[PDB]
Amino acid sequence: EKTAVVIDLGEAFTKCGFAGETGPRCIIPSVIKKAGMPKPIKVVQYNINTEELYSYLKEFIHILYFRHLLVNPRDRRVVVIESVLCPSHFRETLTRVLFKYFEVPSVLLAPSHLMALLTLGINSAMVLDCGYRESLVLPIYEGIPVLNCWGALPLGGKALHKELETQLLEQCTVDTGAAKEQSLPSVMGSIPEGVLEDIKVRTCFVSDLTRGLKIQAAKFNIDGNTERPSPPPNVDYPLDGEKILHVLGSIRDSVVEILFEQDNEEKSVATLILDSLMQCPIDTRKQLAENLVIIGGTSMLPGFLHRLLAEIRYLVEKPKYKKTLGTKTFRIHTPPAKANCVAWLGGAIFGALQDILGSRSVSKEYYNQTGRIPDWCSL
Amino acid sequence: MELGELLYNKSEYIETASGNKVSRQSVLCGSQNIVLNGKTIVMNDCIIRGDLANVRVGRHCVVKSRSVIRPPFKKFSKGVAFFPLHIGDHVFIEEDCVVNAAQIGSYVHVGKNCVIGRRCVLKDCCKILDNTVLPPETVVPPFTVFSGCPGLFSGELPECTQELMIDVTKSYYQKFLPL
Amino acid sequence: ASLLQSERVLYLVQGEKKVRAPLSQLYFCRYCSELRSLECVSHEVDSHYCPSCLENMPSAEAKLKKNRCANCFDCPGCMHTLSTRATAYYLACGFCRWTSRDVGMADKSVASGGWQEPDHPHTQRMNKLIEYYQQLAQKEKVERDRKKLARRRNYMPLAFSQHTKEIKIEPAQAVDEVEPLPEDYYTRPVNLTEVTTLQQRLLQPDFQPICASQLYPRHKHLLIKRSLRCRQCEHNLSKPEFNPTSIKFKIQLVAVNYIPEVRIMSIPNLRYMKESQVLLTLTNPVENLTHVTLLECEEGDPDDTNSTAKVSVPPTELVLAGKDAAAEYDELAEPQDFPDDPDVVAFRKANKVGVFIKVTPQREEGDVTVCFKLKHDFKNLAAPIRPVEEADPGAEVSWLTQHVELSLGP
Amino acid sequence: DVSRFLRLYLRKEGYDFHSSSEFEIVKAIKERACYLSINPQKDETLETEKAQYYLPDGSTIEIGPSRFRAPELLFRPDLIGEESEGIHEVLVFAIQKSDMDLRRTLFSNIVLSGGSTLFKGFGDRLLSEVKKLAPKDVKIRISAPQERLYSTWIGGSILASLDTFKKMWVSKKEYEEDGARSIHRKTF
Amino acid sequence: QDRVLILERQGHDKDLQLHQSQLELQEVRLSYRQLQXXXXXXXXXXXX
Amino acid sequence: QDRVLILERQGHDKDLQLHQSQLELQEVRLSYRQLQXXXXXXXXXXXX
Ligand SMILES: Nc1ncnc2c1ncn2[C@@H]1O[C@H](COP(=O)(O)OP(=O)(O)O)[C@@H](O)[C@H]1O
Ligand SMILES: Nc1ncnc2c1ncn2[C@@H]1O[C@H](COP(=O)(O)OP(=O)(O)O)[C@@H](O)[C@H]1O
Ligand SMILES: [Zn+2]
Ligand SMILES: [Zn+2]
Ligand SMILES: [Zn+2]
Repeated sequence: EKTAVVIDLGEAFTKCGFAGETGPRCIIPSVIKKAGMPKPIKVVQYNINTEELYSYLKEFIHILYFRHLLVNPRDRRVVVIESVLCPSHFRETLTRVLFKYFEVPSVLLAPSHLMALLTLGINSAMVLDCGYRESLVLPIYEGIPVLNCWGALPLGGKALHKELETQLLEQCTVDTGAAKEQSLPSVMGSIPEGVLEDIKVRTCFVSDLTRGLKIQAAKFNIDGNTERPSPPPNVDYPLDGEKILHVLGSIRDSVVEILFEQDNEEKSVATLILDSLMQCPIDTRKQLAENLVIIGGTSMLPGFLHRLLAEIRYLVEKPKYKKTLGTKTFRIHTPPAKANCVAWLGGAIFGALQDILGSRSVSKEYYNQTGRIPDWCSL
Repeated sequence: MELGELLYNKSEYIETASGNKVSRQSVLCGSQNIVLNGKTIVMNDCIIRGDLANVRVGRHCVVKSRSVIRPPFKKFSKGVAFFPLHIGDHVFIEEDCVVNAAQIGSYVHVGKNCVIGRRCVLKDCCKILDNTVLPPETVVPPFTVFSGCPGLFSGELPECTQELMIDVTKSYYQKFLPL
Repeated sequence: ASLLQSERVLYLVQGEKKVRAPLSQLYFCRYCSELRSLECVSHEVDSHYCPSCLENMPSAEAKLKKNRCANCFDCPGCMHTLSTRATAYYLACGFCRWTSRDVGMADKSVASGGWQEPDHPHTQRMNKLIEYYQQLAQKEKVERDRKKLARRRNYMPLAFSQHTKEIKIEPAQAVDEVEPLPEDYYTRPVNLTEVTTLQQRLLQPDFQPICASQLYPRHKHLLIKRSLRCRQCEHNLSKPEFNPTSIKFKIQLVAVNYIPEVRIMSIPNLRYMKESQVLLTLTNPVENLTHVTLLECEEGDPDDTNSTAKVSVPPTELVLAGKDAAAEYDELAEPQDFPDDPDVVAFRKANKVGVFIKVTPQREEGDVTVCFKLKHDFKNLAAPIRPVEEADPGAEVSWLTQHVELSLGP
Repeated sequence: DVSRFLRLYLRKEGYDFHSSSEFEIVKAIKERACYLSINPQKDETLETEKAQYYLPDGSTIEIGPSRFRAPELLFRPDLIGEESEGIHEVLVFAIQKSDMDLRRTLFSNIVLSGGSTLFKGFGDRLLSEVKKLAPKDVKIRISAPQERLYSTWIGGSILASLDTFKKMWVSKKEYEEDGARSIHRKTF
Repeated sequence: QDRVLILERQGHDKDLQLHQSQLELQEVRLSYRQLQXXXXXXXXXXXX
Repeated sequence: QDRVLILERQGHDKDLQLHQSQLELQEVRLSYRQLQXXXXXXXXXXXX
């Protein structure tokens, strides 16, 4: 047998490499540069025609299997990591591309949350997945994902990128280099997603709960006269060479707060753990609480894990969660690989198990016969 | 334009000798060391300096206007000297292009206003796109396209370059006639 | 390819998936009679090589070395192949002036041998987890095998004989409080030079560092030499074992090297009416062809069609002479002079024939597109023949129709 | 719970309804288009029409297989992973728990009440699911009224109108004197 | 009997390898004929 | 078991066939490599 390849198709970035390795070999933006198109189209797009999606995935998988990885597709197996409740037609297409065009031996559709649990070694743990599109949580108890007690909110990368763009356009101060030393607002109508992502990573950080709670009430201005903490210094960011955008200190520590803002509904990234944990079985409560896992690149943002764990323990004392989750000890697990590449590492650890892989995985001979991929929906 | 090469009428003033046509406008300071064995074209306002050179060019070589081919200086501890470059067979240097390259391979299409760095080797059957910067001491494999300010692998070329490029340079030469 | 706009006039492929591609990109399948696209054909892996130091590495060595060259390095700041400079060696880039001294890597006495990448921090914990799950997976295999052979036997779990060292990993300890964001981040100027961008962060995925001083230069990525193999046909094309510094094909096969290539020599006016002159060069030494067909009525995907090209011309026998010919060497009677065809045929040079197509532009607003079918006598040589020993009359008799789609500039 | 599980399957079709306001239109989608198949396995293998539903904003959503496999979780709650008996089971178990003499008459008189019986082909499925669990050659009549949603109130309206109700209710002065039990003891 | 089934599977797998090798023999043998032609051409071209 | 014995003898014969085929393929590959070396010599002449 040969070392099975692991792929993990995401909206922002795709993880690729081989099984039984310390981390992924290639990690790249999930896009393709088609002739005529100035900006490259995104390879994973939900709610489009199958033929157009088929062509994009055919183009992308080709780049992964030749330019990034150097190996024959037909020779060795595949371990496709994809999140639970991934759209039906997308997963059906992705398999149909691998089985028909590339003619792979067998694909294994592992849920990202159960794979993240294997990397630690613990059999039972709560898993939060703060991705690009949606920040999803799914309790895993001793190998069994509990779909009953699922939770998701659109407070990921996309929702954060959009919030940054909005704030920058309000307090817009750019030095074009054409008598634009004076503050010039909205010279460009929209900012490209590639720039916004680079600003987010380098400039913006996650504030402490004490400082963050003041920032929330400050921008609200709820019958108070200038009750904001002192912001960090303003950082100057180059746009397309000559144009120098002066990023305000307030924007850096306020953009993140949309994730941890209550917004009346009581629906934050913090609340989603406690909302799910309260809905879980009464016996499983204390085991899941003690074993928390925080995967996804959105949680890589500096000082996110401290704010989350703090915001949890504050929301615990709130009267809604005070009865059930009152006297619970919330402890976070530190996975071996980085927060972005926890999902991938599980699939590699699973891919190294050649004996179990072949049995669980769906063979091409079965797919060609039936034409029915197994899912958590009815058969 | 749609596969077919288009007409280009040259003026009376041009040095036509043994097939090799060289525009009189285009200075080539150092005529001794530079050598053009085949039926080469050098368009107006182009430079081929003899700064301790040995500039050998192809059978059907083409260099469009405002374009420079200068040899690079090798930073050697023994002795600092200008390395003699060798342009390959059927080489197409595009307009306004800068070339400080040592050993340019055969059957290559160098793009418009693209700066190739010092001591840069190019292997046969490659293509550099327009508005691109190849840094000093870089190599580009066959059936490749290098682009961007970094100057890195963009993709692969069509399989039939060796056969196709012959038609292009020979057609341009044949189509390029006096008025 | 690019200088002349090959991406204009396209040829169609037959099968499940119909594709419009330039003849330059397409490949002809000789085993059967059907040209197929780079998309349609299956891709293989032959050889690995470094783009800087062109060294053909074997498949086994690549797996050990993680598809990388040991000697060559790529800079982390910008993506370019580094160069060794002495004073006793330091690694430096040409484009950007990033050095190995900047991040604080010590200079090596030996040139290539000294340089290395640090071991992965969670490599020991990795192997322990694999071996735990490997032992645990092996138990499930034995359980699944024992269960399956019991079902196959169909003895209803009949007890003939008596039924029925452990590896235990310790699960990772959960920290009570994770390390808070350092108070430096509050009230400190952020230099964008010091912190690293996402692109250069993600190129080093094993321990993607925020600071630049931590970010080490990764080994240069090895490139691939593609070999094509079809569904119906077996082989198609391939590359030598010394693809480094070579432009030779072990088996040369391409649509332009069999099917007669069409090119638009002259482009007329685009104002509702014109007469366009197109050439039809042959590639084969001795053959016959014809551009008679008008692409039927609403058949063979003529949806792109935005004009009515007549091309009402009978077959014209053209031949290629693989030799350096003079300007009008000899005038052949039966090939050239007999079919004079002054209205139809524009000019007839060596391996060349110009043909006037009567297009009807401005049927839509703009972007004029013409569909026409081209026929050719394909000397397939499918049957066993050594230097054309067999007559190959039935092969030559076979008329292959390629649905061409020419797109005028507009 | 059927509205909650439909939201999950709608995300599996690729339409998110994350907001608490957006939960209300999932309840509207359920109430508009969700039919209970007599055989669930046959309808899954059959290719769906993908019937379009129009949202308040004007946008269209193709529901497809989520339409029928959402309200199935009433009759089979183990599928999602909820430890319960099921709507067919609780009806039969309630009759089987009662004395043997009454079982025949209780099967012969079943009444559907509430809004979560109005699902298209609910009575058709329940009749089939009850028959296989219930004893053979027993008459099973599931007598649904036309006003199932408003049946519970109409009962109270009739009960309230009767002169017997005057005796049944607890007076304000009675609650002050008797104590807390007053409401509990008079309930039945 | 398990040994019989396993040995039958081993023979079947060896036959699958044989069939793959035969397909490769045909395709790469047409390739080798092309390469023989190419080697003749290469000798002629070496002379030239 | 007797049928399986016949099958096993045939399988051993087919394994011998596999050995012969692999030997022929390797020998032809070596001959082609020598021809490629000759071609490389020709290419050196061409470079000169
Ligand atoms: N190393 C990092 N540091 C900070 N932010 C990151 C980092 N890597 C990714 N991100 C951000 O977090 C997001 C993570 O998305 P990812 O989990 O890769 O995608 P998906 O959820 O589709 O699998 C990215 O879109 C990016 O904005
Ligand atoms: N026509 C309908 N079709 C399907 N489901 C319906 C329909 N009408 C109501 N429902 C469902 O039933 C619920 C109404 O329950 P209801 O009968 O009011 O309960 P109760 O008896 O406690 O008052 C709605 O919220 C909806 O989920
Ligand atoms: Zn074929
Ligand atoms: Zn190298
Ligand atoms: Zn650099």
